[PDB]
Amino acid sequence: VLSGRDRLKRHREEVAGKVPIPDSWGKEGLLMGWFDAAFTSSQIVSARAALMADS
Amino acid sequence: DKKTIVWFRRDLRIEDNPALAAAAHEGSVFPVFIWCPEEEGQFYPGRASRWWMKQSLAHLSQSLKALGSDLTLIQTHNTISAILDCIRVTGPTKVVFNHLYDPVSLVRDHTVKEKLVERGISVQSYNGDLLYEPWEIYCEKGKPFTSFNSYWKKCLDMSIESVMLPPPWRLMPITAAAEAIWACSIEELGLENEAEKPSNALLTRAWSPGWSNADKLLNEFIEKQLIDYAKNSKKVVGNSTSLLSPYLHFGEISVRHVFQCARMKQIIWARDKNSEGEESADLFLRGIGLREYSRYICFNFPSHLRFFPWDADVDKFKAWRQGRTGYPLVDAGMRELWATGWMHNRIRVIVSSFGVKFLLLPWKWGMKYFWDTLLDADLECDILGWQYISGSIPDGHELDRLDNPALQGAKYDPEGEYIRQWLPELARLPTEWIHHPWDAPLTVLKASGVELGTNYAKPIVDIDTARELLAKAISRTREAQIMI
Ligand SMILES: Cc1cc2nc3c(=O)[nH]c(=O)nc-3n(C[C@H](O)[C@H](O)[C@H](O)COP(=O)(O)OP(=O)(O)OC[C@H]3O[C@@H](n4cnc5c(N)ncnc54)[C@H](O)[C@@H]3O)c2cc1C
Ligand SMILES: Nc1ncnc2c1ncn2[C@@H]1O[C@H](COP(=O)(O)O)[C@@H](O)[C@H]1O
Ligand SMILES: [Mg+2]
Repeated sequence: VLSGRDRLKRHREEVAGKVPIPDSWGKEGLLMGWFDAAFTSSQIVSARAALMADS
Repeated sequence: DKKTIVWFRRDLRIEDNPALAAAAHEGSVFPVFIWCPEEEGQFYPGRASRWWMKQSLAHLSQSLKALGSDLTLIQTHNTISAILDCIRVTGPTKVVFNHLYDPVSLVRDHTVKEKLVERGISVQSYNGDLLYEPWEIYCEKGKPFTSFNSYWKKCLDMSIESVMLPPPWRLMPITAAAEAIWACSIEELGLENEAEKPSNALLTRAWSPGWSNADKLLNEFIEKQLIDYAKNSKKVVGNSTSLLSPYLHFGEISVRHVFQCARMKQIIWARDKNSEGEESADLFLRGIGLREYSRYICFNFPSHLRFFPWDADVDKFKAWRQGRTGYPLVDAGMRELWATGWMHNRIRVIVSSFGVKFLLLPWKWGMKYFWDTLLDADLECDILGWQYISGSIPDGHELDRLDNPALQGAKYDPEGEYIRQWLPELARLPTEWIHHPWDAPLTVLKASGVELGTNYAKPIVDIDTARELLAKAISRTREAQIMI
């Protein structure tokens, strides 16, 4: 049995220089579409405040 | 006696797990993992994270059986409804979990707590993931600190309020029929798509998820590697940093245990007047502190690139994704990222600012690619990282900072061994040129077997042209927001 650090070392040495990055990613079709109002909702303000109160 | 549901999310461990400890201290426990893709929305996890999570859930499942319980898995359309059904079938009177700070989880955790409370169920959440809650640190008038060094200086002038708990002797089971709550196996969660298995074969050989593998990794790092971290962490190849990030992200190792081990080594080395060791521990603890800081800025500050004239060129995106930029450190990094699901922080800095500053690619594109390929993909650490390279954060890179590859190479890969490992086409270049081969005398390129355009790509943009386009880009960003 070998450690994580040494398992990563071995794999790095096996695959380095020898693995092509695929020509297609799979999300190309989403690129042009790519919001951040996730952090400013009224709901999140209420939840932040609720979380502080319960601590 | 008392019956409590223990809702796991990003805390896939037994040691120092506060919600699990509190539930086990009160009676019998029903651990469950509830998967609701529709509720994750914009932040549904990527290929690499989902691979890791799947391995780690099976690991945790095995750990909970050996303890005399189980892990029930539910893929649902609604987290409230799945929890309400677990309560109806098992008869428990309380739900506990470790709270999270990302906007999806904050809102959902708030929605669960409000609904359970009105249905007459006790609920409590616990700090499973931080040394300092994001509201515990504030200045002299009581406001956020807005700077890492100031934030961390203030944290070291306080003590940790978090209290580590001992592990349980046994877990008293609560059993429920899989059919009465619409439960399923780990494979029925759909964490891994058929088309992903070929990519995920690389991550399988490179990593073993699971809390018991985290403990092994933390012990080997503390006991044999922390001492040299101050030096190792300044190189991007080989044995550089701890490799703890995927495990910290999934809660497979408690950050309070990381800090305790590293701080106690620091105190030992202070007594041995082993100053290099004290520096290492100090630098490593500063990394932990960046992670605390990432939660702190995402919880307290509710975007200066708003009007930046991005060049939405899907072709130069592909060239960045594939490592066909012609900048060795960048092209090595994207190869390492695809084959191992991880890269050194400085290679993360280099690769990302190359996308933004040299190519003017929209930052959301590089973030989304990171989100799909990093084992440790973590919303708050990733936000802070892109803030840092984009000048959107007090003490980070300035937006007009165009790093010179020749100097990055000399600082972070001074032997060139990072280039020689990931770009063997370049390995015969004298290390003086290997990080910017386009500046080498044609006679040196030829003696070293490098032919730009045929076996290693020509620079996809010239640095002197990139600096001009970046200065124009910044002018128009600032001209425009004054105009709007
Ligand atoms: C653009 C960019 C994007 C990033 N995206 C992620 C991500 O998705 N998930 C993630 O965990 N980290 C991210 N980071 C920071 C990341 O933790 C380091 O870049 C990387 O984790 C090194 O892994 P390690 O465990 O060996 O680091 P070590 O230095 O050995 O350990 C320090 C531990 O403390 C934390 N830490 C260390 N450095 C940082 C840092 N700069 N910022 C925040 N936390 C830190 C991490 O939990 C890390 O595992 C990003 C950095 C940048 C510049
Ligand atoms: N104030 C900070 N805010 C966010 N990230 C930081 C900050 N300082 C350092 N980092 C990270 O730490 C690394 C080391 O910074 P430096 O000492 O300037 O080279 C950087 O490349 C970032 O990834
Ligand atoms: Mg690193």
